[PDB]
Amino acid sequence: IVSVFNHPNITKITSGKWIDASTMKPETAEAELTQAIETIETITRGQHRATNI
Amino acid sequence: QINASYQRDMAIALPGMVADTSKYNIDGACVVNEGDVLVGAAVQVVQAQAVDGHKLVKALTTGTTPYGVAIRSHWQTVNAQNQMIYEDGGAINVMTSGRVWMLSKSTEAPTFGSAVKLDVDGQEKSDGTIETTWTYAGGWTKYKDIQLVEVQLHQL
Amino acid sequence: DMAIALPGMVADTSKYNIDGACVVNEGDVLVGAAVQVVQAQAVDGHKLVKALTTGTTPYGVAIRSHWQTVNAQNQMIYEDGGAINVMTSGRVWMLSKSTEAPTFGSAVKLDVDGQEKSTWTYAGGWTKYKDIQLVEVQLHQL
Amino acid sequence: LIPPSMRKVLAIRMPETTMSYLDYFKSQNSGIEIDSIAELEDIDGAGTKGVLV
Repeated sequence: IVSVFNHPNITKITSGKWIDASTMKPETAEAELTQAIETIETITRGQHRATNI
Repeated sequence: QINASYQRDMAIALPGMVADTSKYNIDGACVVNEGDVLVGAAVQVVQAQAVDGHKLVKALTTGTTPYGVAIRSHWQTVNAQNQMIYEDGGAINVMTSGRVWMLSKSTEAPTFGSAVKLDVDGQEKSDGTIETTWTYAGGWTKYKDIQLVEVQLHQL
Repeated sequence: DMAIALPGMVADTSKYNIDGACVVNEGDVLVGAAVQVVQAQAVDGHKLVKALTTGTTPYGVAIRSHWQTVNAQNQMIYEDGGAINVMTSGRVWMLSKSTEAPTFGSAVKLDVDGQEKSTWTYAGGWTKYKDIQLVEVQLHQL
Repeated sequence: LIPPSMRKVLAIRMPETTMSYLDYFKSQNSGIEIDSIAELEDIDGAGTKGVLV
């Protein structure tokens, strides 16, 4: 039985740590979220739009 | 926010597909013998029955004369190996006159009106050892990692 | 059962062409025999056909018809001075004098009577009916 | 008309303010519409992009 995190045909993005040694980076999170939304919009050619996070 | 619109084009052909509605001829009284036939590849005749009327065909082989090219059909073909094949012991749609899209394994586009050369396995190749009466019709395209060529077949 | 075929009868329903604007110039033509164009009128458009002779190029094969030609014999025949159907492209049964079937795809040769002796090609049909020995021939238009 | 991959450039927030370049451009040019077309992603057939006014 395959979990949602182990599906082999979904988009996966390796991310720089949002919290490294108790230091916060709130701009990296925003950049990555915008990039993920853009990827969802692009690869489906405007057929599906991201709704939940 | 700026609205966006996208665009995408379909492919032109599929292997074994009839090219256009010009004058053609299909020989449906054929039976596959000794093996499987790939759609879009040439076939040979091993025996023509003198009274019954059926013709026995199989895949092309070295030092043999090709007869025609099998075509697509959603009812007479079995889906095996993630594609359409004609299985052994079944009726086959063999075209002997007209324009058809055919499997190829060359690398350069052909010239219009030149003679067609085939490989041992029954696929078009620019330097094949099998001579054919057929000619090139000018179509040359590529499905997903598959090469295709437009060929004009004359009645044997 | 049934008989398999008759002379002069079309074999299949593939691409075929029939010239009905012809007439038998001289003599009689046997159904299922090759014919040649003696004279083609330039303006009138009719072709004068004849039975094949020595050293001539054949044109087509005469076919059967239950209305165009009647005859008191068992076998049909085209009378002199009548309109004739001649098929110039397709598969047709033909009279033959050979006794063994040739190879498929071979180029056939025609006798001096219009028969099949030992360019049109063999199609694969070789049957026997009342000691006639029909042969199936593919005709192209050149 | 602009390529759909250039919408991220015009959404950048201007330095030392809370308004973006697109909003300023629209304020200075009232009555002009901006749309995105995928056909502009490749005009010459070799990857060149283009903008149409």
